[PDB]
Amino acid sequence: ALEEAPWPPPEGAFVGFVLSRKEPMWADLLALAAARGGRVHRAPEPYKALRDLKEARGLLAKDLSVLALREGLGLPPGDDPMLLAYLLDPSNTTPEGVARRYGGEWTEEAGERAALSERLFANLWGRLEGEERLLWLYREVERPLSAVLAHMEATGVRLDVAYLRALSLEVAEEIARLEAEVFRLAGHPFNLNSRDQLERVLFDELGLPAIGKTEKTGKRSTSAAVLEALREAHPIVEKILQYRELTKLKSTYIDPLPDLIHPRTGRLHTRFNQTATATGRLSSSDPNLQNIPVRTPLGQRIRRAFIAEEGWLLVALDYSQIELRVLAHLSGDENLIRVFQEGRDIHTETASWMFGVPREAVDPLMRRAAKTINFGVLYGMSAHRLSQELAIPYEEAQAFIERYFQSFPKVRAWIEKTLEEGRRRGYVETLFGRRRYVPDLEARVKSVREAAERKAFNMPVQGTAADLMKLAMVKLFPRLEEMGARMLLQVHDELVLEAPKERAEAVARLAKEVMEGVYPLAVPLEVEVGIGEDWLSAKE
DNA sequence: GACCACGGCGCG
DNA sequence: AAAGCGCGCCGTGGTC
Ligand SMILES: Nc1ccn([C@H]2C[C@H](O)[C@@H](COP(=O)(O)OP(=O)(O)OP(=O)(O)O)O2)c(=O)n1
Ligand SMILES: [Mg+2]
Ligand SMILES: [Mg+2]
Ligand SMILES: [Mg+2]
Repeated sequence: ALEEAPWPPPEGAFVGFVLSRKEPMWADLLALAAARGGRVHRAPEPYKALRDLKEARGLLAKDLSVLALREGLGLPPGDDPMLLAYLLDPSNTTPEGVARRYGGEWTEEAGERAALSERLFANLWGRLEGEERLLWLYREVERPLSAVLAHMEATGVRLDVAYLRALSLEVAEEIARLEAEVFRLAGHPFNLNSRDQLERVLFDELGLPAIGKTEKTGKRSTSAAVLEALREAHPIVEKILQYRELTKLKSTYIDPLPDLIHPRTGRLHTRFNQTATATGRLSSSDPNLQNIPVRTPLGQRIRRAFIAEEGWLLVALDYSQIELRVLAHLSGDENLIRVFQEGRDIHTETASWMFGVPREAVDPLMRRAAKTINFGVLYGMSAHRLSQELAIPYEEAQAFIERYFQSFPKVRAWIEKTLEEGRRRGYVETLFGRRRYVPDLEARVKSVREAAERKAFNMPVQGTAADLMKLAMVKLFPRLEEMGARMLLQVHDELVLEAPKERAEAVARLAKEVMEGVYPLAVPLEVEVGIGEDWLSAKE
């Protein structure tokens, strides 16, 4: 019911837009509208009308900004009601839900989206009047970060497509050998990808023991953890786990990624979703480039396909022991602080215990394993689970958990203060005041309450680490531009950059310093930096 | 074609 | 699977 006005809109109007599909790098811009001052302006031809905007201001601003960047236009994102709602409550993840919560409807019409953006901005900006810590997060982190993310998304990353095509052919041959061996040991063929058929074979036909059951339907589970258990109670299991590895990698990375190269960039473009997680982390999708393989030799082969443009180098920067350092700061544990002031490495230390070798003997595959144990235990893994992953007696696992925490005695104190203030206020918060609402801290079913507790005390540590990385991205991005380097990926506590070969060294030193200095804590932040033609060689 | 739930699993 | 947390994507199996 807004007065139809002629295009263009006045400066500072709210934009609405419709995409043929959710990925801005692939979408056709179907319709473009703007709203301000009781007027809605609808664009005659959406692509041309992009040239008239000075900024993208409205719901999903970053997506329109990426599509503008793809078309050679600098149209930075500004205000986005989604960002306001997400700071108020990170359960606010989609326009559909935000619109109904704060007074409107997310439709499929640009003009209605424009009007909705204007109202939703007014209401939410008012709900934020007075929330000085959240306002600071919005102005100094989330709103400027969206500009960085738009540039990352539009830049993309070079992928060695030919290499991966070749790899698909080798991997397929190994899958068919493993499959043939599985069928032989079972005495007939069947779909190894059907967990239902595999369950029957393993537990009915071959009589193997069934260790555990699935959550929703109570089937006998065929998970890696259950199969690792009985990995000698039959050799078929050995093969199935290998088949699972290869097919996971082929179907998720090797085959799909080469078909996602963009015609106009020649590169691979992810999306960095800014209002997607309960803790303040980013997520990555279409495709997810935050879960590229790294653990196994085949995974590393896949990771080697992510390469630098000709004449450039990749620079990979990864915070050291990051959530332990954050925990040191948040809890104030004297022993934990000392650890890092002394340059100790808890992942290496735990790996030493796990595999029984001196710390100078811990290799990379060993240290990485220690990480799940270290964060497993910190965030509340059960002795039974630990016992089974480490392959030690139950009593040895309880003992490790007890020693872990008694090493750093103020941590349990910090957990209980976090939970207690979380029961009273209904949310928990990061160092910078980012909040997560956690009801159920007072639930009357113990299992439900204890799950809420593990959610609640993880969020301040994981979310503070997320705040620190976002703030560093915001500080680092202008310096990279001035140096002619590019930011490509964020993987929670890691940045991957692309830099001209002749500046790569200065870029690495500079990026390390900004990341280490982003916000001084009671413990040094240390960053490991590597340079290489490919993502794997850049982390060594 | 489009959904979706589930078990499962890659990374942080 | 189990008292780690946070994600997104796969294939299967099922429905419309
Ligand atoms: N299994 C894991 C792995 C990671 N993380 C969290 C805590 C880590 O600190 C953070 C970053 O992951 P990294 O793999 O980079 O681990 P670290 O930063 O702690 O160790 P490293 O010194 O190897 O970088 O993500 C987690 O909760 N559980
Ligand atoms: Mg790290
Ligand atoms: Mg990392
Ligand atoms: Mg699921």
